[PDB]
Amino acid sequence: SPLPANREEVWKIMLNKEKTYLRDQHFLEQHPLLQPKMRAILLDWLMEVCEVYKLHRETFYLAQDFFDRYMATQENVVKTLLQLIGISSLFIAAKLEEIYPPKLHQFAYVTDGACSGDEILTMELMIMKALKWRLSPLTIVSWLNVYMQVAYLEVLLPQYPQQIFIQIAELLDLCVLDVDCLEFPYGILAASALYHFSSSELMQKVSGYQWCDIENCVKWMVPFAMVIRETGSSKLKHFRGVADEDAHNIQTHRDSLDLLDK
Amino acid sequence: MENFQKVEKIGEGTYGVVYKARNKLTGEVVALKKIRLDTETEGVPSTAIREISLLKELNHPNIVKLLDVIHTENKLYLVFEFLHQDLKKFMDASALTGIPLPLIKSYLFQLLQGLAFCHSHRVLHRDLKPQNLLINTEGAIKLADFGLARAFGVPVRTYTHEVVTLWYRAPEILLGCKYYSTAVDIWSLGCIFAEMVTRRALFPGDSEIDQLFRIFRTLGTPDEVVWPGVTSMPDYKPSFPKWARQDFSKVVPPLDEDGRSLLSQMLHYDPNKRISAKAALAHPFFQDVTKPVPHLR
Ligand SMILES: C[C@@]1(O)CCC[C@H]1n1c(=O)c(C(F)F)cc2cnc(NC3CCN(S(C)(=O)=O)CC3)nc21
Repeated sequence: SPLPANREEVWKIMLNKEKTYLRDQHFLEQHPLLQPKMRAILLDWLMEVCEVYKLHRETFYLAQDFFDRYMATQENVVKTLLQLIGISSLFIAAKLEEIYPPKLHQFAYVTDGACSGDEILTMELMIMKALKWRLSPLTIVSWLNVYMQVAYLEVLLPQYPQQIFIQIAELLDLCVLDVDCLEFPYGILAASALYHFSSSELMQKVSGYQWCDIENCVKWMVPFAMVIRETGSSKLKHFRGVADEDAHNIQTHRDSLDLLDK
Repeated sequence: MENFQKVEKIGEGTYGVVYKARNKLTGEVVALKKIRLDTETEGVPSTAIREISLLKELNHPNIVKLLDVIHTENKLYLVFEFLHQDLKKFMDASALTGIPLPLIKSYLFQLLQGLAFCHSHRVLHRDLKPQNLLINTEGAIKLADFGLARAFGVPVRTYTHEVVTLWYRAPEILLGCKYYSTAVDIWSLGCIFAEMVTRRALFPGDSEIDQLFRIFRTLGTPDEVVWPGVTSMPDYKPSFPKWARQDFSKVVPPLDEDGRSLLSQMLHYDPNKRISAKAALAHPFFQDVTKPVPHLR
């Protein structure tokens, strides 16, 4: 445990949550009509709706995880079902995570008529019943939050720079767009992205993993990290009605589709 | 429900009704929480989704068990284990007699084990009140109604303000703090510990300012010494009356020195210094119920 309830007890419960929430990197093999890029365009679009409604990064990553894990239970999904499966994964996520989530009609409206409120209601129950109501994962962005606090040392009060968080989050947003990310545990992916913006010493100190635990994910993440570096990282945005100390937790969107091609 | 016969309505809220139900061929009595979906404009309520998922990962002998979830036509039934009574009915029935000190200590010990389990899994209950603490005829007490519960991050972020029932609400919530976590549940448990001892709610306010003044009259008006940052909190007023801290021999007369010590640490103003559920379990007040475990390193 990298943390300073018991330190090892809280940390082991967290590590044993990735071990109970199972996800497979080649889930799109069960859906032969689908190609890995369909998943990328969908997740990218979900990030943009998240930014439009000033939704938290956590609710995007809950929706990403519900979608990828839901698809592992299904078979023969068509390109036309994707928008409903995704917007319904986001409906569940926003209701679980936001204080005042957008209303059902706002979720139907953002699909431009392709999904009705009743279709989303039917889909959220299919999703929740297929996931056996296991809707509380430790997301990729949740690990980044844990690591950013330990870097700037009380672990429950948020004390860390917002702009650095955004730059690491931006790299994770690109990597999640590729289905091969699912081969690596969520904690490993966040620690590897953090490593690309720092070092193994900072990584091990804030995450507890050794460099051999992370080495494989680091090499896989290499191309995604260089495309971000080539373009120059983003600046922390301001959002009306969102407090300054919470601005780093709002999901943002950019040309990640172009960046993913390289 | 083709095998559970509804026997009696035992509860009612914004999202559905709770029934006592008996299995016809087994004789297994359960609590059925019915949520009518056809009446909701937002589908399955956020409270029902949080309660189900959080409870699927919280199996503990001091947490009420969610046995099953059933979707039927335009309804959602949550099946829970049944307990014959809540702590409010028990304290009321024992108001003239009193609750024996060993049973108070045992219920507190168990509630703290259920709470330390929640907190170690990063779950805040946020609705600890006597009616949500269920007892059986075998000396057990369990945490129930996770409808207002929430998973928290490390570090935490700004959560829902209006969160605990008034009489059990912690002063950092009443004073408008931006952040809160596990210490709010410990404050409610401290209020219930004193309520078990005296059979009277410790802080029975009728409004938010009245709740704060009842707290201040008992524990004394907090200042920068006992609570660094109080005077810079959104709802702090320099005009607040200055009361002196009362002696716990008058606040909780039947309580012994160890009981008083534990209670004062659970009702510490500063959420950062308020005792955790894990550390409360190691307090000398419980020495005759638990044995310390050897610690590695
Ligand atoms: C938590 C609640 O008390 C709030 C109102 C409904 C209750 N309730 C639940 O909500 C849940 C689950 F849905 F959360 C499970 C549950 C289980 N068993 C009992 N048993 C009852 C205890 C109270 N008594 S009493 C008045 O003291 O005689 C009668 C028998 N109640 C339960």
